[PDB]
Amino acid sequence: WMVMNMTQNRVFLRAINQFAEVLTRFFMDQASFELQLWNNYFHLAVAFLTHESLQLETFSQAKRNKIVKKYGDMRKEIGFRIRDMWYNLGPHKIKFIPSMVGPILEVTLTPEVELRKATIPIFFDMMQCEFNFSGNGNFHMFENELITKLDQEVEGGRGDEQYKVLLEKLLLEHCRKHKYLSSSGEVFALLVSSLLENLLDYRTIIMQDESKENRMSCTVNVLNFYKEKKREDIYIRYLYKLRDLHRDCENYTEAAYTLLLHAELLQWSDKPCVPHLLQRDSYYVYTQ
Amino acid sequence: MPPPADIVKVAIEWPGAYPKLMEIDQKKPLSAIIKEVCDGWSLANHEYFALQHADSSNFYITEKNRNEIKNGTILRLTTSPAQNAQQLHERIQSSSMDAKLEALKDLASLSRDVTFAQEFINLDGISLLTQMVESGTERYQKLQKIMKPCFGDMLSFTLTAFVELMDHGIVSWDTFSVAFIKKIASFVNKSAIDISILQRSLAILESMVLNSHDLYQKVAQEITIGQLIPHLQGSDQEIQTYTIAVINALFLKAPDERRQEMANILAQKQLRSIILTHVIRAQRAINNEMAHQLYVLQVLTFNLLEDRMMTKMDPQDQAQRDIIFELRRIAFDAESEPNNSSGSMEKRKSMYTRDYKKLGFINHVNPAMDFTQTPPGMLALDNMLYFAKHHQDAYIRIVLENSSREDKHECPFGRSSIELTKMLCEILKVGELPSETCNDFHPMFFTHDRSFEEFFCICIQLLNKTWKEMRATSEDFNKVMQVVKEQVMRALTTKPSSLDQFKSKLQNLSYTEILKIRQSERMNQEDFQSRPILELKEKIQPEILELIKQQRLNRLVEGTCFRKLNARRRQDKFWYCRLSPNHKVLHYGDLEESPQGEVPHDSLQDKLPVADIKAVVTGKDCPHMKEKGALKQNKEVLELAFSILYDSNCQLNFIAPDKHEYCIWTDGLNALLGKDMMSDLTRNDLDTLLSMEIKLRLLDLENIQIPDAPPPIPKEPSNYDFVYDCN
Amino acid sequence: MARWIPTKRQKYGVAIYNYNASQDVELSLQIGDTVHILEMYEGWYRGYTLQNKSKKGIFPETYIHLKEATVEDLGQHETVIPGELPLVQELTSTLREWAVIWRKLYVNNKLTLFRQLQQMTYSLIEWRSQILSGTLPKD
Repeated sequence: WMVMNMTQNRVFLRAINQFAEVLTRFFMDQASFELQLWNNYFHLAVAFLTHESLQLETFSQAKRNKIVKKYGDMRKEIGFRIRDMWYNLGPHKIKFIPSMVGPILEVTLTPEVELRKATIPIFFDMMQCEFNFSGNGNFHMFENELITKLDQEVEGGRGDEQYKVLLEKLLLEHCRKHKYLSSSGEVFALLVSSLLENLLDYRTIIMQDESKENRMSCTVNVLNFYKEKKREDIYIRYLYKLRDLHRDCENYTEAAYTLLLHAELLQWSDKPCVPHLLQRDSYYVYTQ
Repeated sequence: MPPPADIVKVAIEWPGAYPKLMEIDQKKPLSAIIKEVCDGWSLANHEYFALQHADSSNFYITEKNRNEIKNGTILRLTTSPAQNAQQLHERIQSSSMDAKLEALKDLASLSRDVTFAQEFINLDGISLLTQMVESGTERYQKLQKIMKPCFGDMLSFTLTAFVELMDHGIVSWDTFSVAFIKKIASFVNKSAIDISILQRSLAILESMVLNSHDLYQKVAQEITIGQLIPHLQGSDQEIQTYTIAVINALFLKAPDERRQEMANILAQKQLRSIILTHVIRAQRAINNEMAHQLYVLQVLTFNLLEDRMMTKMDPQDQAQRDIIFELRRIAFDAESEPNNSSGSMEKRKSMYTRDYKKLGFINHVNPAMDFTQTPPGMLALDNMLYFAKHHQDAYIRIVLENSSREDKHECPFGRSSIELTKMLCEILKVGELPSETCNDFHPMFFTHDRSFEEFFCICIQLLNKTWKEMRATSEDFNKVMQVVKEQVMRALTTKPSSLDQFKSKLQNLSYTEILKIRQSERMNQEDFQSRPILELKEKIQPEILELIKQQRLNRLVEGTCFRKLNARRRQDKFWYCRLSPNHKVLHYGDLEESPQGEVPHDSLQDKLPVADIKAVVTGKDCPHMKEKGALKQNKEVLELAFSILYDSNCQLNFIAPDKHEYCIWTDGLNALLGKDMMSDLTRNDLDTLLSMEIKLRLLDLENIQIPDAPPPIPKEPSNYDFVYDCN
Repeated sequence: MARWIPTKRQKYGVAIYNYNASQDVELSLQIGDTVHILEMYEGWYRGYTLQNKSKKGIFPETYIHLKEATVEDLGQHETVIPGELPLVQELTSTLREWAVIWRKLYVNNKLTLFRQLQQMTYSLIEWRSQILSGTLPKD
């Protein structure tokens, strides 16, 4: 009952729209209390947004024609509502960061272009807000998990290259819209795009015949990016994958090299404060 | 700049002498051409020579038809027409019988020209012929019993000459005498004449009928219905056509009362029955002239109905009141008591209004107002008379049915009958002159002398049944008219044989099954071979074969259990040859017994260069089957032979289970070389794929004829000016 | 190619056979090549072919069967019987889907289901040809 599904989604869109309108009607800056509900609000919005997409209907063009004839695309206005709500919300983006980093990724890597084109400036807005918050130091603590979630998204099978080109064009435009921080923003975004094409090559070659050299170059590039950004979680998991693949190809010298990399990026502190270095396959004491 | 055409080549032949070449210009007058010919050939007496065409026409050169002259055409010189006429006249009274025979034959053969006929008649030829015919009555009697065949042939030629002269109309109408009519009558009276003589006599009779009307009365004075029926007994179709045409001529310019009288004579002799048992049951080459005979006899029946239906039935006729009273008595003896027959007219008016308020009649004071419009007029009255006479059970059922209509959709019988009569008159083209080219014939008109009434009865019964099934309303009059027109056209196109069989076939016909089967047969024939249809499918074959080869490669990728050679002494017989997902290398070798199928792993021989494979030999050319020691293969596996030849010294010979997968494997091997398929399975799939695709694409042309000739290319403006913006 | 006028009485652009390659945009057109034409000319029609709706194709008037019928066949009284030609157009959509159905049914061998699908589609096209013209009672 796909017609039932789409009517249900249409009424869900109506309900979300009226929720947004009542929130704008009585939950402005004066209602600065209990602002945590917006986290679940946007989580629900993104979960609703992440289905019935282009690839769902891509099996036959007739389905796309009929859906745009009777209802039209809904994810577009979903993104429009999300972006206008983010614009009109306020300067309280600091508390959103650790929660908003994940969900915005799915709309970030959308197969379409126009909605992503209109949605891109939210990244510039959040970057400038993050600088305003973190001028008393650095602001890597967004790009770290941004890269983490981008890697997860590409591992889910949603990477693209002309989208990378569009991203680079838009971020160059936004850096030209900005000041000396444009240099740091653009170099970090260049790192992001290089890592994205890295994972694009990884995914487009993991399905083709095995070659075992381009994947190695891509993985060592991700390791370089992670050690450049002072991030080890994705770095340690990817060197684990490297070690597994090298066990598959009985190459002990590179395995020893990667083990030395892990050892040198592992401190002598004996208290497992950060549990990311452990393995989630089993559950025991796991003392370091 | 076209080259000049003033120079032409033409050879003028002679009887017994070879031709001579000269250039002839048709623009100049014939006198100048003759003078130039005489000057060139040094021939005197230019007025004693002429020109003629040596083609099949064998005609002389005429001012109106001289364009038939073409270069490289045989032309022979002949004697001048004046000399030919003079010698024919001299040999008319010659002493040689053979000379007379050949002269008359030549004159009859060469009597197809009008101007030369005028020239011949200018010499009092008609008067001489009339005098020799009048004086020759007793002259040929002595030698009639000796040379009847030749005399009859010459008489037939003379009759043909007279017929063509009459067709040209050169002979005056007043010049005709009663002597010719008497001679024709005497020829008819003879019982020892041939069929050809009879055909010529009947043609003369019909021509004379076409000439005037009093001569038609004179010939009808010697016409009996009992002599033209033996003519039908002859199985020849041409004599039947001639006799029927003369019969129609009897109905052309005769009084309508005499038309009815002779129609009654035909009915009492039951001519249509013997016609059915003679010409209808004949399965010979039916003539288009016979089709014209059928059409004109149909028109004659229509006129014999019209001359009695064209008149208006006076509503003031008390005899008409009594007739309709008896008709409604014998029709409505369920609601009307039998006692009103001897009753008064007040009960008559009460019955009128009570039985016409349920039959869709507005006026109840003057019920005969609807009888002043013809067609049909009184024809519906005769139809209801016949219904009461023969269909009394159905008549009573209809009477009790129409009055019982509780759907408020009672059909007015009079209006429906008038509409159906108008539609029949329109479709049958009543009131128009006979066509000179159309030859449509309906063999159902000869089943009965009243065949039109029977056809109308069948039509109205079918319409009543169809309306009862549909239970139609007042909003589909156009639908009713179109459906009845289409069903009548479909019934007439079937050429029925008998009324009962025709009525049965009316219901037996499916819902346009004939059209669908004809379309399917035409499509199949076009797919087999056609100029404007067959090229369409073979023009576009880039994707079907590519996807077929892709499917074969996928079959190679999935793979199955293969077989080895000479597995007799502790040797495995099941293994796998799996194609790589890159479709470049083959994984194969000696494997174990795996009932499940292929085991995904690296086999013994993991490499098979496909870029160096020469070909795959199929049949008895396999080197492994040519063993002369102990590894000889069975004769029953000859259809399972295929070897991938490579390195010119080693062979990889595989064994197939049966024929279909052997063909699949050879198709895959040939697709690897980018060649055609060699599988019975593929050809089975090849035909249905193209057929299914064409079946899918023919939807747009449904209900539309597809022209065969390429459509023309109308001119287009040179400029690309867009009044309406693109995109 | 001038004097092109917007029109909506040509949504059913009927081809004849493989059109000549005199025009570069034009190829060997198939039988069921409906052109959604948006421009009008006396003897030529250029519009979007169904195979490539983003590519224009100029088709002569003699190559186009005049079809004033639109998608809605009741506004212009095109229906032989009201409320039936929507069925024929949804059946055309169903067959355009059958296209990709058979295009995909060969990648994976579904021989029993494929054969029964063939029989069903054969009956379907038989019934479509039978009801190409509506001349039967409503039942």
